[PDB]
Amino acid sequence: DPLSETKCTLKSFTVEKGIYQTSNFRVQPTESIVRFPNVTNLCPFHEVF
Amino acid sequence: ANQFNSAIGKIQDSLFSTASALGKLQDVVNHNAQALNTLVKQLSSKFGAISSVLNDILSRLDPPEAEVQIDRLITGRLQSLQTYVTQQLIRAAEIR
Amino acid sequence: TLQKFNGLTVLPPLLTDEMIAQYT
Amino acid sequence: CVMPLFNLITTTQSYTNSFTRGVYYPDKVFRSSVLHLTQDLFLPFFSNVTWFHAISGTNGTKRFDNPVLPFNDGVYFASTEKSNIIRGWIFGTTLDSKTQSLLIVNNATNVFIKVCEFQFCNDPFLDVYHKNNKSWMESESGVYSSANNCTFEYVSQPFLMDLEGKQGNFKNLREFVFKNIDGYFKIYSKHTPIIGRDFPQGFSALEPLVDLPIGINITRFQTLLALNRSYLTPGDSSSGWTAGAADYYVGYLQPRTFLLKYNENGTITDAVDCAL
Amino acid sequence: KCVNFNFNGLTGTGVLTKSNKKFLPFQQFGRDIVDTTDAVRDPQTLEILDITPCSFGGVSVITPGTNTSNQVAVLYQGVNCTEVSVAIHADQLTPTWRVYSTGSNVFQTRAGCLIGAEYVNNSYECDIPIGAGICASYQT
Amino acid sequence: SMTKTSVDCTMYICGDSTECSNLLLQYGSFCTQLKRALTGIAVEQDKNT
Ligand SMILES: *[C@@H]1O[C@H](CO)[C@@H](O[C@@H]2O[C@H](CO)[C@@H](O)[C@H](O)[C@H]2NC(C)=O)[C@H](O)[C@H]1NC(C)=O
Ligand SMILES: *[C@@H]1O[C@H](CO)[C@@H](O[C@@H]2O[C@H](CO)[C@@H](O)[C@H](O)[C@H]2NC(C)=O)[C@H](O)[C@H]1NC(C)=O
Ligand SMILES: *[C@@H]1O[C@H](CO)[C@@H](O)[C@H](O)[C@H]1NC(C)=O
Ligand SMILES: *[C@@H]1O[C@H](CO)[C@@H](O)[C@H](O)[C@H]1NC(C)=O
Ligand SMILES: *[C@@H]1O[C@H](CO)[C@@H](O)[C@H](O)[C@H]1NC(C)=O
Ligand SMILES: *[C@@H]1O[C@H](CO)[C@@H](O)[C@H](O)[C@H]1NC(C)=O
Repeated sequence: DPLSETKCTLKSFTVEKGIYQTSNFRVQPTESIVRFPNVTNLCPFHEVF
Repeated sequence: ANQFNSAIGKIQDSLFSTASALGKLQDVVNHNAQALNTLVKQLSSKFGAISSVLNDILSRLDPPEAEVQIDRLITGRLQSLQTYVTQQLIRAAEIR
Repeated sequence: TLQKFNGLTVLPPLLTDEMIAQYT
Repeated sequence: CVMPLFNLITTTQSYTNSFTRGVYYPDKVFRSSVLHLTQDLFLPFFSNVTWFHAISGTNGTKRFDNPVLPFNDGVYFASTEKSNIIRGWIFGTTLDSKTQSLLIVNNATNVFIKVCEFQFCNDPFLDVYHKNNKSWMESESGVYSSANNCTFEYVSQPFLMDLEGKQGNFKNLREFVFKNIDGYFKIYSKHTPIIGRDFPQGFSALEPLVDLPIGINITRFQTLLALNRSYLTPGDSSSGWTAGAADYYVGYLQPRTFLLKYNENGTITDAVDCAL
Repeated sequence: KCVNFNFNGLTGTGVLTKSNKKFLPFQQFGRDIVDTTDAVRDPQTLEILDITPCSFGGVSVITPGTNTSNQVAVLYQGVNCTEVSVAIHADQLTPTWRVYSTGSNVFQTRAGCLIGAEYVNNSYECDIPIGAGICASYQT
Repeated sequence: SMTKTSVDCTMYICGDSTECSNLLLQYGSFCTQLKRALTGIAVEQDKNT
């Protein structure tokens, strides 16, 4: 919870009255996407084989 | 009363047209903007590494070799951050 | 009258400009 | 390689001021209303470039100028003509079958780019003339005797380039920049109409056309010209090979620093040479 | 949506939105004044997309002192409560100790989103400075 | 007063890279000092005003 995390940040079990810059919050990515142009004239291995 | 009214009426023109003063606050704002811009532009410097992109180092070299490049980037960016914070502390002393 | 992309944030002053104007 | 006999005239290498031409986009990044300070291979402002001419006279003497030019690290090429007298280019080191050489030709609409060990002659040239007295067509017999051990072949771009007309002056300000960086041959180009007579004072960035992964040495280069079997100037009964008027300038790219000005649309509208 | 993208070897993370920016035919990706990527071209459909970094900021915990009480109010700095709520409902926030929101707890300070402190229309002297003219205190 | 700023060392230096932050951990509390300095500057700006 935030109070225990503040305790860890101050490295103490007692926290006085105040506002403490605890950590950084971040929204995490959901999925990873990848975009590349096209096949673009693939090699003719079938003719060789 | 008339002298004071005339003198207070010229204060609206002499504040900006004469230049001179009013440059201190704009100087402060511009200095802050310059400091932040330089800090965020230090992320584009290689510092002797292969590239300034962590993922570019990641997908080009093996872990043991990429350690040196990532550490070079870390040292460069830490030096940039320390410089920024020290300059901020000095400027904060002056503003105080 | 006159960065956020990478870890740099700007905190707002405690006294808004309205409060400074009231004090003045 | 068959070269007709002509009253050959030695090439005249005039020297002219380069003004503010030769600026090209350093990379593919888009910037909106920014002043980008970049160090790269640029043609210096107010630089001092060579000028050659290629024309056929009315007295029987035709200016046949095919010099030999170096490459160093980069090349700026400019051309003005009314009948596309400049066909293509050759790049290489020895220009023989011993080493691989790059060769670019524009055949009417389409364009060929090859990387082969060609065997060039003393005066290679293309044979542009009439077939069936009805068709204009080109032959490459006089270019290279043979092509052996080729590695890259490219045929594309069915574009005639000059198509708008000759309203002001030929609309044929052809500007090109050739660079060879870490194994890649880069060609930037720009077509500008000529509002005036020659070399107008103005600014226009050179967009990148072509990138080739050839990865071989380039140290020498030369341009290509072709001769038409008469039937060019009306009212002339002289049965001989003549060519139209053409002028072309050559510069060189030095490692400089520029301050390019990207407007809001992503194009470069002005530049500053940091050592002028 | 906050996604990781890889456009022709350019890797990054952010939310890609439809763009009114126009590129030159050859230009692939756009950079800002400080050389940070801001726009990309989709290689397939030639669309132009603007990247916005996935929302991030500081977290400030407001305590009335552990001996007085064990309650806290958490201030997510610089973001509006709608974004924090949406991220919570999609388990997206980096710190996973999400505070209880009763509908009357979420407040929108100009400093950010303050969750855990109820807003009173009165005005007292500042006790714990939250920012932008808003303060907090342990009262009844 | 002047603008009160704040920085996240992990974000700025080794943004969303696990084994960049892992090596950044070896530098110790080099980045708690920067956070404390910037916090002191911000509080001092409020005090000045
Ligand atoms: C930059 O591009 C914009 C957007 O296309 C141009 O603005 C248009 O200019 C044309 C010129 O014929 C007008 O007909 C349009 O109405 C304009 N559109 C808008 C939305 O303003 C602008 O001219 C271009 N600028 C330069 C210097 O090339
Ligand atoms: C890559 O291939 C895709 C295959 O779909 C191309 O997408 C088509 O693009 C054309 C031209 O704009 C559209 O008319 C079609 O509707 C698209 N197809 C689909 C299924 O949407 C795409 O253009 C190709 N990319 C390039 C750069 O050529
Ligand atoms: C161009 O080169 C010629 C030939 O040496 C020289 O006389 C002239 O001054 C040069 N011009 C410039 C601008 O360097
Ligand atoms: C060159 O262009 C002409 C005219 O279109 C065409 O007939 C000829 O086949 C082309 N030559 C080559 C080698 O493609
Ligand atoms: C060709 O280029 C390579 C790589 O730079 C160089 O070592 C070599 O000497 C060059 N050869 C010639 C003939 O210029
Ligand atoms: C956050 O949401 C509020 C409420 O809809 C809105 O007014 C504001 O523009 C949004 N963005 C920011 C940056 O505060």
